[PDB]
Amino acid sequence: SSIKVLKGLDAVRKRPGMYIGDTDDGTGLHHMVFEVVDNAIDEALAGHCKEIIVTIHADNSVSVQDDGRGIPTGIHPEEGVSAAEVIMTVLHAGVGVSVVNALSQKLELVIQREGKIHRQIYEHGVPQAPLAVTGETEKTGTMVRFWPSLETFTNVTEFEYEILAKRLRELSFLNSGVSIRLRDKRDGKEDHFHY
Ligand SMILES: O=C(O)c1ccc2c(c1)s/c(=N\C(=O)c1cc(Br)c(Br)[nH]1)n2Cc1ccccc1
Repeated sequence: SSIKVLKGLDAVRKRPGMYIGDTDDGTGLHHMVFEVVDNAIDEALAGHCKEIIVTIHADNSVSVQDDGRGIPTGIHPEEGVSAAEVIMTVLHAGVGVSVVNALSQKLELVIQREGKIHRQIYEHGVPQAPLAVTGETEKTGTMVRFWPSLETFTNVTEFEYEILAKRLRELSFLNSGVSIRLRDKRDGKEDHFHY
C-alpha cells in the first residue's frame, strides 16, 4: 500500500505527457487547473446552487474551492488513512486529482465537512502528516491549492489568466446552474461566470 502509492505517483512523473499533456508548451500546466476544476464541477453538479472559486495566487500557485459536500475524511480501511488522502495519492481512486498532486512541488488540501475544518499538505504527492482537524465550521466544501513542479513543467511555467477564463466561461455555459469565480491575486483581475 505504502509502496504502490509512492509508485503510482512515480509512474505519473515518469510519463507526465501521458497523464496531463505537453509539459513544455503550457498545455499540461493549464490542464493541471482544469483537472481540479472538473472535480469541483462534478461536485457542484451533485448539489444545488453551488459555487466554484479559482484563484491564481501571487506565487503562481492555483486554488480551486467548491462549497460542496467536502471530500470524506473517515479512514479508508484498505489503506488505513483518510479517504481524502487516498483520493489525493492513489492513481486508480478523467485521470484524477492524484495526477495533479504527483506533478505538484506542494499541494494543500482543506476540507470543511460535518462541523470540522481538515487540512493536509503534500510535497511531490507525499503527505507531510495525516489529515488533521484545524477547527470548527458550519460551512462545507473542498479547497485544493497546488504549486506545479518545475521538475516536470518547462518553458511555459506561469499561469495565463485568459486560458483559465476561456475554459471557465465554457464550463459556466455548459453547467448553467454553477457559479464560477476567477480571481488573479497577481493584479486583482476578477471575473464571475454564471449563465
Ligand atoms: O459525501 C459523500 O458521500 C461524498 C463522496 C464523494 C465526494 C464528496 C462527497 S465531495 C468529493 N469531491 C469533491 O468535492 C472534490 C474533489 C476535488 Br479535487 C474538489 Br476541489 N472537490 N467527492 C468525490 C470523491 C471523493 C472521494 C472518493 C471518491 C470520490
